[PDB]
Amino acid sequence: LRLIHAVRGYWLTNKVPIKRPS
Repeated sequence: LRLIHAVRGYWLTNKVPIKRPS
């Protein structure tokens, strides 16, 4: 909701290799 969680979730999901096809 708030930008802090938006930007956090952004890099937090990017540092991790997304091997799952969503």
